[PDB]
Amino acid sequence: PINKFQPEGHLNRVARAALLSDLKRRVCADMFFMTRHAREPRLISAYLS
Amino acid sequence: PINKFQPEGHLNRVARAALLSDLKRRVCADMFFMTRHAREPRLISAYLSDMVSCTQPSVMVSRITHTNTRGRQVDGVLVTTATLKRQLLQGILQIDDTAADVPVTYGEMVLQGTNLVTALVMGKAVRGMDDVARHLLDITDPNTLNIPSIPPQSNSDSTTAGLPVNARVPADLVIVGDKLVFLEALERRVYQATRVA
Amino acid sequence: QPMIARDGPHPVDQPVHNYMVKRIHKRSLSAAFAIASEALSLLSNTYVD
Amino acid sequence: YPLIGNIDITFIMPMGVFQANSMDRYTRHAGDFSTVSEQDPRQFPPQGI
Amino acid sequence: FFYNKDGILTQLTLRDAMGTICHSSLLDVEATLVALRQQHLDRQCYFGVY
Amino acid sequence: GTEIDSSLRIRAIQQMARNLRTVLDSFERGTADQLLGVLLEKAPPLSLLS
Amino acid sequence: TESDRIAGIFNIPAGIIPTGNVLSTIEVCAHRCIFDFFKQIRSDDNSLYSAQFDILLGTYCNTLNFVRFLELGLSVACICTKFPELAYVRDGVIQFEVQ
Amino acid sequence: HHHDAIGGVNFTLTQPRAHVDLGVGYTAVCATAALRCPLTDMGNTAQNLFFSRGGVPMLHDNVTESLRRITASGGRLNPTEPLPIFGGLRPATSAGIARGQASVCEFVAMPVSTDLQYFRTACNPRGRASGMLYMGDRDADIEAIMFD
Amino acid sequence: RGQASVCEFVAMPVSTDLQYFRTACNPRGRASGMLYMGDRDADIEAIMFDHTQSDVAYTDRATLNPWASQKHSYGDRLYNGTYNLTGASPIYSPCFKFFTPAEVNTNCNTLDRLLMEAKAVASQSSTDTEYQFKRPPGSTEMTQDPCGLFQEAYPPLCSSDAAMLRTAHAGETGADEVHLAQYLIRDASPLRGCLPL
Amino acid sequence: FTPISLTHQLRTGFHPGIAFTVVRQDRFATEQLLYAERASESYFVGQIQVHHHDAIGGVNFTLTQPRAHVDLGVGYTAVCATAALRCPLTDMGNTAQNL
Repeated sequence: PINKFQPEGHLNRVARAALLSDLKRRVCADMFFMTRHAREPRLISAYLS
Repeated sequence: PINKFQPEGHLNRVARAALLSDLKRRVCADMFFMTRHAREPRLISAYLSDMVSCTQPSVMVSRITHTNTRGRQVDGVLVTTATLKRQLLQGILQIDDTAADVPVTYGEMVLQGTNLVTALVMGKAVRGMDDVARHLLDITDPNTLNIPSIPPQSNSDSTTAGLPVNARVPADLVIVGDKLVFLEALERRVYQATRVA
Repeated sequence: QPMIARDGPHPVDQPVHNYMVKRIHKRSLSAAFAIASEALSLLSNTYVD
Repeated sequence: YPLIGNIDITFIMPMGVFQANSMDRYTRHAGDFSTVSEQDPRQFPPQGI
Repeated sequence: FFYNKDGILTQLTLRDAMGTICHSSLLDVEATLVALRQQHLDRQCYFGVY
Repeated sequence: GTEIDSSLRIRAIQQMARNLRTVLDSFERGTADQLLGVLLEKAPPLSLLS
Repeated sequence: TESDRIAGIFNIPAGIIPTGNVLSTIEVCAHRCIFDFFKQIRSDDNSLYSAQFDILLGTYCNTLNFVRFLELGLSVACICTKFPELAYVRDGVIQFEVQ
Repeated sequence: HHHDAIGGVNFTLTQPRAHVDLGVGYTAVCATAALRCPLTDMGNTAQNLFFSRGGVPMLHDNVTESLRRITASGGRLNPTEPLPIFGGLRPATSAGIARGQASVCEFVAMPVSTDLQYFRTACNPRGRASGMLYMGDRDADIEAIMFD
Repeated sequence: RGQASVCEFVAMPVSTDLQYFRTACNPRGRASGMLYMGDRDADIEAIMFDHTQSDVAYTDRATLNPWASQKHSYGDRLYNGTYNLTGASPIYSPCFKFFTPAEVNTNCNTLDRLLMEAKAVASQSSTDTEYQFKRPPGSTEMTQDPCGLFQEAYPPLCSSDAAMLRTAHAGETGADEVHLAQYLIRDASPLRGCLPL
Repeated sequence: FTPISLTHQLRTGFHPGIAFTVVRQDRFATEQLLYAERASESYFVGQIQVHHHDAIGGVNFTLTQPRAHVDLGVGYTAVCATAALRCPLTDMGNTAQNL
C-alpha cells in the first residue's frame, strides 16, 4: 500500500492518515494468507504476482 | 439515458420529468459499476459497449490514420488506470492485436502568397485560399460543363508535398461491441518519478 | 437533416439546415532550465583559459 | 418512432372496508404487532389505504 | 448512531447541536420582520394581540 | 451577368437542388412509415389471437 | 470610436504600392480637421509593425445518405404496383372464391 | 401545388396511394414485449367534482361557496378563486413537474360490509360484472346483464 | 484517520414524517431546483420559496418543515449565501449548496445546461487542512460532484439505538426498522457494498 | 426556550421540543474511465521561444510554447464515468459546527 496509494511521496496530514488506516487494515488482514486462503488456488497466485 | 429515452428532442413537461426521474435512478445506480460488479464480467462488458456506442463520431478527413497490422482502422482510445487495465484485460475484454501502425509526420501549415498579403493588408486569412479560390472560380466563371457539380466531399485538389508513411508501434488493442479501440493506461511512460499527480 | 412525409392531421414538414461556428482556445507549455554562474564563467572565457 | 406505443392499466383499491364477520378478524400469532396502549389501535375500523 | 470511516461506532447527540441553536442568531428577528411588513396585509381582528 | 450576382445565382440553384433532393427522398423515407402505421392498425394482439 | 473603426479596417501603410502622386507638399498638421484618422510620427514608431490577424481553419459539411424503399426489410410485406390514374377510382374491389 | 408563403413560394408535393389486405385470415400479429418508464404519476390526486355545472344547486349560495372553499383546501387541482363565468373552469397552472403527469383517482361509494376477497383478484369497480362478451340467444342481452 | 468533516444542524418540528428520510431526500424540507421549468422564466423562485402552491416532489403538502424553508425562516436566515451571516467563518458549511439559489440564465435548454453542470466542477472545501475549511483563494482542484446538481442528500446506515444496529449472528447487520420509538434507517447511499462495518 | 435555558437542558439531559437534521459532506478518491473518439480534437502547435532572467545560483531559461485546441465534433465525442473506489480521504466523524 505504500507504493500503491501514494504516487511519489511527501503527502500531507490527511493522505498520510488515510494511508496509515489502510496500512493497519491491510496488515491485519493478509498476514496468514497461505493457511487461511488455502482452498482458493487463485488468490495465492494473485498475491505472489 | 438522455440519449436513449429522448428520441429526437423538444420534450414537454411530462417526458422531461420522467427522464429526470430516470436520470436520478441511473446516477444513483451506476456510480461504482466496476468495483461493485467485479464478480460479473458480463455486466462490465455490457456497459463498456454502451459507453463506447453512446458517443457520436466526428469529421472524417484524414490521409494516414492509426490502424492495426491487418488494416482495420481504430475507433478511439479508452484511457484507464493500470489496475483497471489489468482487470479489463484479464477476463473481460479480448485482445485484437499487439502492435499498431501510427503516423509519424505532423502535417504543417503556412501562409504565403495570397494568404500572406491578405493577412498583412486586411487582417484575415483562411486555410487553402488558393484552393478555395480555384474551386469558386472554376465553379463560377466557365460554362455549363463545370458549374452544376458541387459535391460536399473532402476534395483536396492540388495540395503539394506530404509524407504518407507509418511505423509499427507496440500497443495493446481491444475490441468492444463492433468498434476497435486502443486501451492505454499510461502511468509509467508519463507521470512516473515526477511531481505531477 | 433528412425529412419524412406523412398525412393526416400532421403539419407538412420542410427540411432544416443548421449552421454552427466554434472558436479556438489558446493554451501554453512551459519548462525551466538553469545554468550555474560558474558554468557561465567557464563558457565565457573568450580565449583566455 | 412507432412500436413505442403506450398502454393504459387501471388500478382499484378499497379504502374503508371493515371485515364485519367476527370470525374473519384473526391474527396469525399472539405478539404480531404489540404496543404499549391498553387498547390495541388496530382493532378500530380502517380509514385509509 | 452511525458508523465511522473504519467502521467504528459513533454517536451524535443533542449536545452537539448546542453550537448552532445556542447562538445569538436565534434572536435575529428584525430582518424577518422587515421583510414581512412589506407585503399585503388585511384588517385582521385584534382580540388576541391587543 | 455581372461577376457578383452570378455567385449568388449559383448558390441559389445549389440550395434549390439540395432542397429538392431531400424532398424527393422524403417519399421513399415515408412509404415505410405508412406501411408500419397500417400494419400496426391491422394487427390483433398475440395474447388473444393464439 | 468611429475613428478607431475607420483605422481598424485596411491598416495604415502596410507596404502597398502607391496609386497617385500627391502634389503640393505643405504642412498637413495645420488642417488636421479633415480626414478621419490623423497620426503624426517624429522619425519612427513601433506601432507601424503590427501583424495580428484572424484565420478560418476549415468548413465541415455532411452529405445525406438517401434510403430506398426496396432495400429495406419492410418491402417484403407488400406488393407495390404503380397506378397513375388512381384519382379517378371510385371504389376498387378484390374478389375471393374459397371452397 | 404552387402556393404563396410568408417570404416566397411554398411547393407542396402531394401523392395519393391506397392499400388492400389480400389475406383470407389474419396476416399480422403484434405483441407488447418490453416496458419502458411509466409516463404518469401513481400519486394521490383526488378528483374534484366542482368542475361541473348543470345539476340542481343548494338553496343557500353561501353553503355552496363555503363547501367549495373547504373542498379546495387540502387538494391539488381546484377551480380558480374568481369563478370565471362564461368559461371552462380550468384549474390554476402550477410550477414545474417532478415525476410525471398526475393521474386522478375517482371515488365510488359502497357499503362497509363488503367482501374483501372480491378486490384481491381482477375485479370490476361497478360491483357487478358486465360487458358485451356474454351473449348467445338474443340481441338485447347487454342491458339485462348490466342493469337487470 | 483523515480530515474531519463538519456537521451542520437544521432545526425542525419533532413530529416529522420519518419516511421522508428513508430515501434520497432534501435537507431544506421542500424540493427545489432549476431542473423544473419549461413554461416561464421566474419559476425557480416559485418552486423554492412560494408556499401557496404545493411541493413539486411530495405533492400533497407545502414543505416538510416550516422552520427552514420559507423566504426568511430560521434556517434560511442561518444558511443562505445571499444574506452572508457566516461570511467571517473560515469553516465550510455543507448545507450551503442546498439553500443558496444558484445563478441561472434562461437562454439554454435544461438538458444541455444540465450536461454543462454535470462536468468536473471546482472544489468547495480544502484538502491540506484538518478541519474542512472554506475553499482557499486560488486553489485549483476539480471534483465530480453528484447530489449537488440534483439538490439531494443520501441517508447512510444510521439508527437511534446501538442495540438494533447489529444482530447476533456473527455476520450481517440489523434490518428491523422500528422497535418501539427508535428507528433504523437503512442505507440508501451509493456505498451499499462498500465502507466496511 | 431561551438559549441559556437551552444550554441548561442540553447539558442536563432534557429533550426540548425540537429536532435536527445533520448534514455531513464527505470526499472519496475515485478512479475514472475516460473514452475519446478518433477525430475528437484539432490541436495546433506553435513555435518555441525562450525567456532569460537571473536566479540565486545563475540564470534561468524559461522555454515556452503557445498551442491551441479546437473540438471539431458535432455532438459529444468524449464520455467519462467513475469506475472504482479507493479509500475515503475524509473522516465520517462527529465534529459539530461552531457558529
